[PDB]
Amino acid sequence: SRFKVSKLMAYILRHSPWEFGLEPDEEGFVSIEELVNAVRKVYPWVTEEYIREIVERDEKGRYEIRGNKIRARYGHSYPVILRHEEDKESKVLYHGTVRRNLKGIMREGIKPMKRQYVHLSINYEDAYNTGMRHGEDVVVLIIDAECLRNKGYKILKAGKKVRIVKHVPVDCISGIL
Ligand SMILES: Nc1ncnc2c1ncn2[C@@H]1O[C@H](COP(=O)(O)O[C@H]2[C@@H](OP(=O)(O)O)[C@H](n3cnc4c(N)ncnc43)O[C@@H]2COP(=O)(O)O[C@H]2[C@@H](O)[C@H](n3cnc4c(N)ncnc43)O[C@@H]2CO)[C@@H](O)[C@H]1O
Ligand SMILES: [Cl-]
Ligand SMILES: [Cl-]
Ligand SMILES: [Cl-]
Ligand SMILES: [K+]
Ligand SMILES: [K+]
Repeated sequence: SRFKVSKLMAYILRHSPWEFGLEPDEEGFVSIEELVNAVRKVYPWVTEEYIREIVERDEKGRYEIRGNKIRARYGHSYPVILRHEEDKESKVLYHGTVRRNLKGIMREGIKPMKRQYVHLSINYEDAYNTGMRHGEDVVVLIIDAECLRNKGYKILKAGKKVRIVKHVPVDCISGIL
């Protein structure tokens, strides 16, 4: 299924490419031809044409292809430089988290966990679903993205829904849902 193969693509591209003999460049890209060979170790019926269709059809825009190179657009657990197109349009974004985090966030703003980027969403629904990852008592923070930009921070379009930024200062949080 596309779900099973996409789930494995995400794992390879975000988390364990070396396990499959792949060497991502500094931007997270691997050869799509070698990715087929890697995926075929689990699902031998996969074709390059199939992986390309998965990228084209993916609901979240999880993947990016340029020529012979493919990457996950977000979510990597190893260091990547992601020079995505800037979101200069969004006025308000959302960040899902757990209530226990409010104290630190109110003191220090939203910081990225493993350096790199803080994840934001354009939808309140996606942000809540995201916060459920870290526990039951989820709150969604409203982010004034205009304020963020004016403080000098670039918000980048990492997927159809996901937005990434280096840090969110406390002053840029306009509400809690
Ligand atoms: N044993 C493993 N444990 C943990 N991680 C593993 C494992 N093995 C490989 N990994 C990779 O290690 C990364 C983890 O961390 P993470 O990078 O943050 O990725 C998240 C998501 O990434 P994303 O959607 O935000 O882009 C990513 N993910 C989700 N959907 C994806 C897609 N279509 N294509 C590519 N990736 C997708 O799976 C991750 C979980 O997310 P979660 O939504 O809680 O679980 C989904 C579903 O699995 C789950 N569910 C249960 N049953 C069914 C069912 N019958 N049908 C459909 N869903 C079902 O019910 C939740 C609702 O969707 C990921 O790469 C993993 O593949
Ligand atoms: Cl393996
Ligand atoms: Cl990321
Ligand atoms: Cl909590
Ligand atoms: K990647
Ligand atoms: K921006």
